[PDB]
Amino acid sequence: QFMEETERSLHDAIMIVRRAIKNDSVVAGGGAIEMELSKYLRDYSRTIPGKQQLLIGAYAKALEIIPRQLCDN
Amino acid sequence: VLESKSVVPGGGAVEAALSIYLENYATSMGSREQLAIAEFARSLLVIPNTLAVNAAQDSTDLVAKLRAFHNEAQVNPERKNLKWIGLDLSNGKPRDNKQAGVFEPTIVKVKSLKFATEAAITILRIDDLIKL
Repeated sequence: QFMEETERSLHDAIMIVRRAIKNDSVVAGGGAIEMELSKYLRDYSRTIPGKQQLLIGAYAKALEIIPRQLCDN
Repeated sequence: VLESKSVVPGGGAVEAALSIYLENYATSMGSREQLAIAEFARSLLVIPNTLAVNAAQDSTDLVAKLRAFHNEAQVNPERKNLKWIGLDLSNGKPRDNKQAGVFEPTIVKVKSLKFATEAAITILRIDDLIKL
């Protein structure tokens, strides 16, 4: 029951190694930019609002939940 | 005015500053109390809310309009286009000190600050209401 999890590393890597081939422009993985963006975005929650700092704040934070899940899972 | 020479300029334009002012210092902490600096700075904007509310206004337009006013941060009747100052009641948007925009004397906050600061905490501490 341990074998499946092994080759998916092999299968994933290729896909994303090929993915590293396909788009050579590459950033940090693991949701590195979101928090920055989450900041960078609700930075507009200071900049944007007559209203939508809410929307810009609410937009900014939902980024983080994917790795936060990965953090939390 | 007589007793307090120091007096807080602005009614609600402080709210957005005081929001972002700490929301600036929020991220500086990191970790959890980065949140302690946020909901704190979140809980401010009800003052623009309730004043918008009780004026039949909507601070979501007003209090958000607030937070857009800044160079970095301050509540001052220097330039309200680029900074915060004041407030209304009938509206609830930043206005100036000689104009409309509201005031406080110096003292009231720290009391109501620490009051609300202590208000939330203590009833929290107890989880057991129960009886003998």
